[PDB]
Amino acid sequence: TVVVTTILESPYVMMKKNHEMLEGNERYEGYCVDLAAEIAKHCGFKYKLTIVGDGKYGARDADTKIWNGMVGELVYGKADIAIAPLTITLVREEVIDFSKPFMSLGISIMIKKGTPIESAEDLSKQTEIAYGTLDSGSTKEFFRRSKIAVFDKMWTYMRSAEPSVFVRTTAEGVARVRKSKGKYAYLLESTMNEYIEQRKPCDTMKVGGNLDSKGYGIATPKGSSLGNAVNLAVLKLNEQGLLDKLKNKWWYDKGEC
Amino acid sequence: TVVVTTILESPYVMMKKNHEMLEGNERYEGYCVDLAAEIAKHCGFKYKLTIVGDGKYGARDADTKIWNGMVGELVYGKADIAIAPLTITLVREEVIDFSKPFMSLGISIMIKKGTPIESAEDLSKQTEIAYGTLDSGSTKEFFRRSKIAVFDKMWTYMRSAEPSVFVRTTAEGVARVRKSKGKYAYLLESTMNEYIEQRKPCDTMKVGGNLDSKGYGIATPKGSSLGNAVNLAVLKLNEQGLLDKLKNKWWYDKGEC
Ligand SMILES: CC(C)(C)c1onc(OCP(=O)(O)O)c1C[C@H](N)C(=O)O
Ligand SMILES: CC(C)(C)c1onc(OCP(=O)(O)O)c1C[C@H](N)C(=O)O
Repeated sequence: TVVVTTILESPYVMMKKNHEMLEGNERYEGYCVDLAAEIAKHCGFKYKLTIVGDGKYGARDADTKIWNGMVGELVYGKADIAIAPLTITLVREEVIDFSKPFMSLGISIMIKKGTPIESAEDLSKQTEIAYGTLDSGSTKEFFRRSKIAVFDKMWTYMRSAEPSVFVRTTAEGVARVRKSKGKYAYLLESTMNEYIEQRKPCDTMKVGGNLDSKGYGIATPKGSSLGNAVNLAVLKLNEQGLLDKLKNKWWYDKGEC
Repeated sequence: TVVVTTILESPYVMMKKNHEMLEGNERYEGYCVDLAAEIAKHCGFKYKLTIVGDGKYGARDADTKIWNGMVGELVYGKADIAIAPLTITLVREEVIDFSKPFMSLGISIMIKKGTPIESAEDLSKQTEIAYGTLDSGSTKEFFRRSKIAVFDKMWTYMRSAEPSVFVRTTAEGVARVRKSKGKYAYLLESTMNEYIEQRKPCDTMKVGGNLDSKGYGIATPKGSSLGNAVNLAVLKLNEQGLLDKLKNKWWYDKGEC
């Protein structure tokens, strides 16, 4: 039985309302739960869904050099495969293997409905509406390094802004938008932006195109015997239209706005 | 010296106007020419850009089961790496290796400006404005195999439409749009649609969102000692913002509309 590590994140993996009366994999529902089933079916293996211990995605401590989250669970041998909204990055690709992207995304802008902002440019040219990002992560690093006037301009602003425009968690950014009465815009991964826009109280919306492009990939350890098959299954699923069908299902068909 | 196989296609690889006075790699310019330079730099190797003999990207003959194009060059050991707008697909991934995608794309709709069509659904509900695709390839196949009502209806229309709505080449499809006075819409890869839209006579435009999602990747023979390194380089370049810089450079900065 293959040990799958994943993370409780909506709408990827969530516990059913009546989960206490259910067993094993049947306790969970979500985009990645359906995806795992598809992958396992096409690859031909039985599996067990396990929630990542520390509830993290995967980063290496610059001091201890220890990997946390799902990535850590793979390199230290606790799980055989990770099926989650795990962004494919250079540092992670150096210690584990990623299938080709099963979902595309990018940095996007979240505003409280009514806010007079339609793009990253609109934000850069004004200050009445504050805007920020997580105090760490690829989004912050993106602006921090962007040599693009519109983005670097936004960076200088964000850094010299008072009070701080940075938040520690995603939930904090989203709440700051909903409670700032239109005076705060939040930069985050488009997938989450699009998802929140379809959830009550339906008071936020995504605007403008994405600022960059990345993808989520299924991960397996170097040399894994699952690596190749998994990659081919992801491609097959996308080509059969299943990936788009699952996106629509969990984001819109189950939407509330 | 690394032997790179590529193909002359705008704005990826093109012979400079004064190419006869230039030599080797210097004869060419474009997105893939710059990308090739960047990859080689980071990976630290010397290379030679060679143009695929048959002018094909990579398809397996159903009868002989022989691969043509750049895929063929890699599969049969004629080239070390392919740097071009080569779509990552299941059938290709089974015979060669692909780096993570360096560019995203999808099937899109090209219309001559003024055409009263905003989406694929719009096209599917009528026949006044004819629409088609290449007489062969993944776009045609996408429609042939789609389970989506709108797309399946579009397929049935295209297959039975007279005169034939299919074209032999990309240039023919675009030309047909431009000379049909808005009575012909062409379905093609978004990247080409967005490029042409920025080119005189500025009489075409992309409408609606893409119908699917895929990407171009750098390819190497299965088990190539270059594969790993090149893949890591692509991720690094995307993280450094170089891939977007190049896209903006060849599509928009050098724009004419
Ligand atoms: C998956 C979800 C949408 C919840 C997510 O939203 N923001 C994230 O990270 C912050 P940043 O994008 O700044 O690194 C992540 C997690 C990210 N995809 C990862 O793989 O670490
Ligand atoms: C890259 C470019 C935009 C020139 C292109 O436009 N149409 C193409 O194929 C036809 P289809 O998409 O029908 O397979 C390709 C080539 C394609 N990316 C491939 O890898 O074969």
